[PDB]
Amino acid sequence: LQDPFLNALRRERVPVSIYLVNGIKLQGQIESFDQFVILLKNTVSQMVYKHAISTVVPSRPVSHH
Amino acid sequence: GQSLQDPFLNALRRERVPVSIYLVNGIKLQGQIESFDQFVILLKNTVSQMVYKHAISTVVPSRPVSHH
Amino acid sequence: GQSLQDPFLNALRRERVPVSIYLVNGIKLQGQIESFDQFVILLKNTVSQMVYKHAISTVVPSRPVSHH
Amino acid sequence: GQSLQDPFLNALRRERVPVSIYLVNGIKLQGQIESFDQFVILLKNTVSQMVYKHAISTVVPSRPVSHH
Amino acid sequence: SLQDPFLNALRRERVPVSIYLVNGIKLQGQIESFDQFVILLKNTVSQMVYKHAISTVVPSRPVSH
Amino acid sequence: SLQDPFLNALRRERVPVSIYLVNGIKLQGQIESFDQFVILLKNTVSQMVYKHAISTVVPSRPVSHH
Repeated sequence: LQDPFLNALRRERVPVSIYLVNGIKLQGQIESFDQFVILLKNTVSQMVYKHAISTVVPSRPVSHH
Repeated sequence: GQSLQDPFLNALRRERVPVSIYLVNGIKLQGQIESFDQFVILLKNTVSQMVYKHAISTVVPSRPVSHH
Repeated sequence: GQSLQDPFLNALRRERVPVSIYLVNGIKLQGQIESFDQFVILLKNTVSQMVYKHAISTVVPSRPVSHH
Repeated sequence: GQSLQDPFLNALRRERVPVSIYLVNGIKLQGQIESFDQFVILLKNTVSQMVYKHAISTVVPSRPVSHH
Repeated sequence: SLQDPFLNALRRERVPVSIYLVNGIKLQGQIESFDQFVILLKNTVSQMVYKHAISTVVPSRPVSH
Repeated sequence: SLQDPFLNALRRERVPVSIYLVNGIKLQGQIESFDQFVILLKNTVSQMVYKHAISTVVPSRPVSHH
């Protein structure tokens, strides 16, 4: 599920909120990802460890089918 | 079976039972379990949000649901 | 057994002992251990809730129970 | 032994030294180490409680104890 | 696959970074080296940061990865 | 590995360190020994610190890990 969901967000350039386990809310677009990290683009590309993410919330409905 | 987690989540998914998902930082999410895999649960309410299982403390059904 | 964890939880399950499960954020869950697998514990109170072991700090029986 | 844990915790167990186990949320537990396995430590006071190692930050003996 | 090129770009360009930990605390410095498990972050001393404790690595200015 | 040379230099040079835990708590002492799972940190007693609970190990003064 992870891969089609993140790929849809990536492909469609959908703004997302990535909530971290620490409660911090990151915002941007998903640039790329692998099994361990997501690169989130805003003013810079930042590397987010999946182990530190609680939830990825699209700003609008997007199909992952 | 070897897994209890899988029949539990599947029953909640199949019966479209509203759940509360409490995260390790105490935040509460709500919705219906749309799908899940080894690492994540897709929780539906206004959008589908992808919740990492490693960030979940407990999944609490809003009403009794059989997982047998 | 091969572990302490399995006979400890099974003794609590079999004897239907009320327990407290303390989560890593500090919150206290209470109920009886219905079942468990490698990753979760099902805790019964008004509903069965699924508790991820990764989110648990301790399991405390409400009264001494032998795990031997 | 397959980690420094093993002799350190076994010394504390065999000598029945009171310990503090500090958890990842800052909580301090106290008791004696009854036993441990790959994933948990059983900590004895009035009851045996099961403490998941993943939730522990430190184990601190109340007085010096050789682990050699 | 993505961590190596991302961290190597920051290392070779000596770009100041912010490393936010799983508790939300921000460390700052330059990436000196890294392996599968840790990042060595230099400021006044070299400190060793466990990747398991990192949420996000944020360059202070855009850097191509 | 970078961990092993870094921690071994601190151990051998008996450099006081600060170990910051994942909850932000600061421990101080000297590194007595370590393996893949724990660091034994000495002050008045030897305490066993799980590496899974550590965020950072910070030497109190510069030490070469080369």
